[PDB]
Amino acid sequence: PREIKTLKEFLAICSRKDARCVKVKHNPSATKFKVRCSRYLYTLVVNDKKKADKIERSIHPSVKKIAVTARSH
Amino acid sequence: GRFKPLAVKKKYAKKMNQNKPVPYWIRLRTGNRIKWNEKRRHWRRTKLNY
Amino acid sequence: VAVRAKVGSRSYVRQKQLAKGKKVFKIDCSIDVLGNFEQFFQDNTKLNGRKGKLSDKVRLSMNDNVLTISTTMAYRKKYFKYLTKKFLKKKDLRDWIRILATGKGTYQLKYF
Amino acid sequence: IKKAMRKLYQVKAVKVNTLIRPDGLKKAYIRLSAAHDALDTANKIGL
Amino acid sequence: VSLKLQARLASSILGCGRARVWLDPNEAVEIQNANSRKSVRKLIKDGFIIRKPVKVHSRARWRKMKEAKDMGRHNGVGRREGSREARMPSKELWMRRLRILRRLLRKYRADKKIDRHVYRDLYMRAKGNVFRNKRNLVEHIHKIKNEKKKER
Amino acid sequence: SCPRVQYRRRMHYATRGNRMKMVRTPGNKLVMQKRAKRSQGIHTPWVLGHKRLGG
RNA sequence: GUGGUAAUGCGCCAGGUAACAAAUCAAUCCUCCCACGGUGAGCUUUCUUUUCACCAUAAUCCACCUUGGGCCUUUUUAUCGCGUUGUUCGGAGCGGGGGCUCAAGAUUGAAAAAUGCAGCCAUUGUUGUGAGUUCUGCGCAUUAAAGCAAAAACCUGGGGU
RNA sequence: CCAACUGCAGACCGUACUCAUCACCGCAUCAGGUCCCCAAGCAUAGAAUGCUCUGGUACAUAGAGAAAGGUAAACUCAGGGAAGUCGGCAAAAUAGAUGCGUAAGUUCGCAAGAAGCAUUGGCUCUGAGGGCAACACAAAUUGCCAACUCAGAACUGCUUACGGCGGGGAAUCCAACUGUAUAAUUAAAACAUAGGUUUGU
RNA sequence: GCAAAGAUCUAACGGAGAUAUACUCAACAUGCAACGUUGGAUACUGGAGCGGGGAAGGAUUUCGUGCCAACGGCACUCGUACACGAGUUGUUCGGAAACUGAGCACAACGUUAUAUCGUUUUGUUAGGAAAGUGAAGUACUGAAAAGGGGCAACAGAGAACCUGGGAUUAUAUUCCAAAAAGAAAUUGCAUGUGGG
RNA sequence: CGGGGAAACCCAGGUGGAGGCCUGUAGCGAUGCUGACGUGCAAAUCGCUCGUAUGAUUUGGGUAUCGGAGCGAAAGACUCA
Ligand SMILES: [K+]
Ligand SMILES: [Mg+2]
Ligand SMILES: [Mg+2]
Ligand SMILES: [Mg+2]
Ligand SMILES: [Mg+2]
Ligand SMILES: [Mg+2]
Ligand SMILES: [Mg+2]
Ligand SMILES: [Mg+2]
Ligand SMILES: [Mg+2]
Ligand SMILES: [Mg+2]
Ligand SMILES: [Mg+2]
Ligand SMILES: [Mg+2]
Ligand SMILES: [Mg+2]
Ligand SMILES: [Mg+2]
Ligand SMILES: [Mg+2]
Ligand SMILES: [Mg+2]
Ligand SMILES: [Mg+2]
Ligand SMILES: [Mg+2]
Ligand SMILES: [Mg+2]
Ligand SMILES: [Mg+2]
Ligand SMILES: [Mg+2]
Ligand SMILES: [Mg+2]
Ligand SMILES: [Mg+2]
Ligand SMILES: [Mg+2]
Ligand SMILES: [Mg+2]
Ligand SMILES: [Mg+2]
Ligand SMILES: [Mg+2]
Ligand SMILES: [Mg+2]
Ligand SMILES: [Mg+2]
Ligand SMILES: [Mg+2]
Ligand SMILES: [Mg+2]
Ligand SMILES: [Mg+2]
Ligand SMILES: [Mg+2]
Ligand SMILES: [Mg+2]
Ligand code: NA
Ligand code: NA
Ligand code: NA
Repeated sequence: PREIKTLKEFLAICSRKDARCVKVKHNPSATKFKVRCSRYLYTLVVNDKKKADKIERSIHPSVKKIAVTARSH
Repeated sequence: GRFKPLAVKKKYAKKMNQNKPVPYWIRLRTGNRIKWNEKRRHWRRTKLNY
Repeated sequence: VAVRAKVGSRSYVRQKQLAKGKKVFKIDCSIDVLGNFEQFFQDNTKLNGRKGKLSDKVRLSMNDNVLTISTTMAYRKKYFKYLTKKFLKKKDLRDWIRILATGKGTYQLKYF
Repeated sequence: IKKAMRKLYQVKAVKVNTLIRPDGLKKAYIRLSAAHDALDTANKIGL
Repeated sequence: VSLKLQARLASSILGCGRARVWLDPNEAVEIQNANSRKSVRKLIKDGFIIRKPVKVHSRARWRKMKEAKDMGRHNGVGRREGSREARMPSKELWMRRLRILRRLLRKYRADKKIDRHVYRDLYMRAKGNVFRNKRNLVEHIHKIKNEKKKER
Repeated sequence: SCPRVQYRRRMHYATRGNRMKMVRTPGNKLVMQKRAKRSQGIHTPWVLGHKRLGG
């Protein structure tokens, strides 16, 4: 697992040919974008919802977006 | 325990396959003398020692 | 530990108090016997190691089948569940009624 | 075993696990690549 | 009928000993019908099988005795079985005392109450067992300082 | 009462190459995990003193 | 290939790791006890702000405070100073001021709540102190007419290519 | 040519169960034998010994039940106290901790726990033993807090009352000492030993 | 004779294993004794354990459904017994591939009427010519490097993986499927991106 | 480290933790009851009592030496009842 510090780097990673999916995780005070990629899972943390909305909207349509939930037990 | 060579394992497997009773229709054959197996082996009576 | 204790000092045990605060607990008895309950607490809620004689430190009120305790001393929330079970033990209701925590500072009565 | 699966039935195996039984025979658990249905392959085989 | 299989599976599922698994003696017909871990899990959910709590082992008597002992009871001549060194090792006592004295001397030298010569004089005496405790050493230091003041 | 553990890697002897540590997992279980051996590190020649090298 | 007065930092031949003992004192993980708090259950004729259970965090990565060793540079020490529980160290460089490194911890994050546990589509969710534990560190002084295996595999340098 | 990223691939054998008062050896599901790891609470010096939560068990043919005589990892016994017997065999007996005190002999290390005398419960108190936080010399003081041991006093009680735990003294013979040793009748004064001497080279 | 390892009691359910009768007779004096499961009670093991995992040895004794002739020195509705049907999943765990030790003894040479004998690690076989290669220049071809080939450790050396699971009747650091519940590490060979 | 001494050295208080040292578990053995049993639980076992318990110590696996031969802290002990 690796951290991404910048939106530019997160976009560059999300646009790689091996980014299988991005899981979006909502936390009480932060949002986490996790990109599956090939060897590593990359995480970008945002502490602002106003920015999180724009990030969730700026997605390419080649990669799939998944809302992380507690699945059926 | 866990360890044994494959050849030893195969010998034990053959003995396991042999340890069986006579099928019933064999006793109905013309001129038959077999009644019981007479070579049955029980693990707690006679040892193979492979 | 720093000071050796004395047997004679067991006649006065004093609770800690809230520095700049006031805690509130509530029991929801919404589900005839609304009396014998507030006064039960009044004369059986121990304070400073002495039953009854509730001064200004602890206060009670029974509103709309809900009983509230407001204090400025340190009490465990378990203490009032312990008193509730002591109460329900006398009237012989323990086989039907039970008490469960429903939120921070809040107990509630329920059926088995 | 993977190559034989491809030859005998038009299926692709992603995983083969094997064991040798206490009676001496070898048994294989074969997982298909989820683009094929093991139930439909079983129906075609006849089991 | 026998419910051995259900009891074994319930032990495995609930993660306890058999003595803590409770099978309802009025639902034997229902419990007879469960043959898999899934069915036994359904029985547990419905409440025909429950887990009992462990038995009580209370520490209350020990806590009360500990309060009395901290106050100073039950440790007289008639209650001692081990030797004095086995109850309180003299090497541990010496190590504690010497560490205390050395730490005190370091503090005084750093704070500049004493100089290097007085520090070096007292360090070897502390190693030499001249001072029996911290108050003893402090009083010796005060005597040194008073005499020095008078002469100087 | 207390938990007790078992060996998990098919060697049940306590030699210098089979040291274990006890760890509690997120599932609230106590298990054994193998401790790796350590090297003494890079040294000057034995005949010259055999001291550990800076850097 | 390239920085810093320096300790040292960054992109065929010769050494090293593998590789080895005791005691003492500290010991981490983990276990046990206690204090405070939250949740469930037990006892209640009486007494008991009570008794019992539970309160979890795997490998692998990022960034970068404490303890213990080795060393550099500046001020140059002496009968004298520095230090251990302990049998000792110093013009072949003590102490102080600033640094460089290694070992072991810590603290940030990522993983990771999306998991686990317990009451019942919702609640809970823990932080401190003692004691015991051989990892580890105290670097390689246990008796000794006793002095404590080897090699593969790997690492760095000197040379020339 | 050098990382790193990415794509594809990652062969063979072992894997159930047991490890023992029923799974192995002893003719048997035999009170014998058989290597390693994890190891809780209280008493206490404690891996001694007694009792207990977790996990485990109620399986070893039973029932009724005052003979004599037995076996026991079972007890007592007035008065005397080895008179018993080849022989104090067996049993009794001593007993923890702390203070005081301790002979001949001696290779100076010991002998020595020599011998012997005294105290010990419960309750309520008192003192001692620490940590870190705030050229000028009583910060020689203010606050907060832990963990247990030792010593002294008053009052009060005994039916001497769990377990566990040396009997002692004066002499003779032999062997210096620790050790080894007739598996299944001999553990010794026998063998070994350090030390001494001789022989061959 | 079946006496060491302290010990069982009670109700309900199950079962052919009962509450089983000729006159007469309400019931006792005419069907006894003994068993499996669940609940409750009472005790024991007492962490150097009638706890939980392994090596040697054993080899299906493991799991489920039946059955009760023989066997489990008493008994059985029960069984490690008997019958039928099932169960052991690995790039990373142990071994091997691939180390060396106390040692062994193929080749070579010697000996013996006779090899079925001896030597073979004190750096090392044998009167002894035991090397078959890279590189340069498409396999080919031919310079250097004394001391032949191999075995012997499942506790020494070596060794890239961790937790969660509602995932079994029985296996699991081995099984789980694209949200792979998932997160990694590592070897070989090829792409391309940057740098030589 | 204190005291004494002209000197040589002497007296005393601590620290430290040596030993084929002592008491005592596990382990390794086997003194006495001439106890139990003696068609046994057993072709050598059981109970209590007892020796040793940091060493010339105990123990797993591997390896090496045998039949007029081997091995022996030596009993003609032991070499699969
Ligand atoms: K008889
Ligand atoms: Mg001492
Ligand atoms: Mg050590
Ligand atoms: Mg298994
Ligand atoms: Mg075992
Ligand atoms: Mg037996
Ligand atoms: Mg047998
Ligand atoms: Mg014991
Ligand atoms: Mg007399
Ligand atoms: Mg006489
Ligand atoms: Mg006479
Ligand atoms: Mg006697
Ligand atoms: Mg005495
Ligand atoms: Mg002798
Ligand atoms: Mg002797
Ligand atoms: Mg004999
Ligand atoms: Mg004898
Ligand atoms: Mg002699
Ligand atoms: Mg009998
Ligand atoms: Mg009996
Ligand atoms: Mg008991
Ligand atoms: Mg075998
Ligand atoms: Mg019978
Ligand atoms: Mg069979
Ligand atoms: Mg396999
Ligand atoms: Mg060799
Ligand atoms: Mg050779
Ligand atoms: Mg080999
Ligand atoms: Mg190994
Ligand atoms: Mg492996
Ligand atoms: Mg199993
Ligand atoms: Mg000794
Ligand atoms: Mg002893
Ligand atoms: Mg003779
Ligand atoms: Na004990
Ligand atoms: Na008498
Ligand atoms: Na006898």
